[PDB]
Amino acid sequence: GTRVFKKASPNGKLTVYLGKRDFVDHIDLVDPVDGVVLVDPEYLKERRVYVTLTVAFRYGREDLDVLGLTFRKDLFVANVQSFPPKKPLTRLQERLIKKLGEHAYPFTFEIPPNLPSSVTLQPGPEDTGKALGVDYEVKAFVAENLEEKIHKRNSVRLVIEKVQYAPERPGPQPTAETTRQFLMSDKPLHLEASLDKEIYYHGEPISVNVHVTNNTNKTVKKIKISVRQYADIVLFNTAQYKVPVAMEEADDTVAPSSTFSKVYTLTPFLANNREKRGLALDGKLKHEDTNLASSTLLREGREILGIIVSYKVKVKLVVSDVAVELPFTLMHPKPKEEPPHREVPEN
Amino acid sequence: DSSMLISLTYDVILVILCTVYAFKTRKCPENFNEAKFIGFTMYTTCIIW
Repeated sequence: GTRVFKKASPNGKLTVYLGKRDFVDHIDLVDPVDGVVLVDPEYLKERRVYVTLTVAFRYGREDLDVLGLTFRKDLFVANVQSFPPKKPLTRLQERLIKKLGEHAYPFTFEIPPNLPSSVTLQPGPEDTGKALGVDYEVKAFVAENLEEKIHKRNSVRLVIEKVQYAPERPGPQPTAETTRQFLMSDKPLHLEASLDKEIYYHGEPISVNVHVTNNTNKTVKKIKISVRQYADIVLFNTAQYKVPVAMEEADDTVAPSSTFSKVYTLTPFLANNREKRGLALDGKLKHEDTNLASSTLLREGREILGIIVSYKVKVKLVVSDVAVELPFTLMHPKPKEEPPHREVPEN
Repeated sequence: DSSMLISLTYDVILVILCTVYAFKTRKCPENFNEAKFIGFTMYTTCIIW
């Protein structure tokens, strides 16, 4: 009554079957990566087949490519001898074994929590190599031990995903106010901004309520209200990639020493912002279109690893500038069945 | 010596600008947090001058 995903190998016909492409991330624990393999004997002695899960992290900037260096680290590597020529079976594994036959051999992994979610940095038009970001791979090798070089004639590769979804609890609603005292004696000026809630589903409008009470003789020239996205990187001491993904330079002149309150709407979306290379987007299987990065939440007690993406609405007032940052989180709701992992209409 | 100092005022201005920009970039961990060493060097160069 269900379906799985299958990949094959030329020499050994090592048919790797996986229950799902993605694996949701509860903060306490990650859903298990459970699957099976059909391993027809294409040998007489090479009776070992190994399954390796690798949470690779690749990175490289424009000037890094110009100089000729790009970093890549294996955050987590797991090797299991799935064929006993341990790991008690599961329901889906049992159903697959009943379908498959005797040669079906299970393999089960668990991803330790707080590992970074599958987030890929958007490549530029010139960028054509392996995509930069956090990508999870499951591979199968038909060899003996690990002394033999991993031969492409036998290996099987599949790209999996680890993602998070918005919690039911909204959390504290973001809100921030700042009053600046100008150089003319101590004359204040108050700015306040508030959001609708803390978790926003991708594409939903953001109704930032902004109110300014100027206790001065000056005038507000313009109001730049933007949605900045910060993609911190926790390896090789790389800087914090900051990038505005939505904007509105709404100009409004307000009477000196007076009040003015209203709401400004901003919506992040990939249509207007498809050029800013290095932007963090959700996991791409094979260069497919994906939304922005799902804002990771380290609710556990935690360790900074991988790419930590977050979003904050920054409101700036000109004359220097009064700036206020309201952090929040952009993430999908809980899907019913699963994401299609591709554009829903293919072509 | 007054003329010599009038000559060196441009390097003084250059040091001022470099120190200000190093201060503005205290927290860039690039090159194993080389920005911190840049800021410290600018501060102590200002002190010695």
